[PDB]
Amino acid sequence: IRWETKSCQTASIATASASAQARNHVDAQVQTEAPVPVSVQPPSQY
Amino acid sequence: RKAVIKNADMSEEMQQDSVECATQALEKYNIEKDIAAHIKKEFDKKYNPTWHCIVGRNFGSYVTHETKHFIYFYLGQVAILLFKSG
Repeated sequence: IRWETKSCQTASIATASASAQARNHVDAQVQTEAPVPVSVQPPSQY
Repeated sequence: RKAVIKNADMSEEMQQDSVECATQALEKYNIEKDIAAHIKKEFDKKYNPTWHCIVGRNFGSYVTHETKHFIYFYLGQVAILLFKSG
């Protein structure tokens, strides 16, 4: 005959943002040098 | 075939492999395309594909590489560009 009223509640939760990324690239530039440290005719005496 | 590294974005161990691979390639192969091919293939095997190699005496380039996978160096008078992309 005794009806008791009760109130229930569950705990809340917490989320968080995040990200993923594959490997990254970057540019590059090269110029080949053309040095010619060469004389005309060295008179050798080997 | 003395090696001089001009620029690199590469670990020291990979730099050594780059020189050693090119050095062997130059000892074995006389033709530029064949030297390049040797070098490229050795890197695909050990460091996975996709590598690209340019070997020559007169060129300029503008390329994109994967971080930490770029080297540009000379062996004597010949420049070698070795990098991964894709």
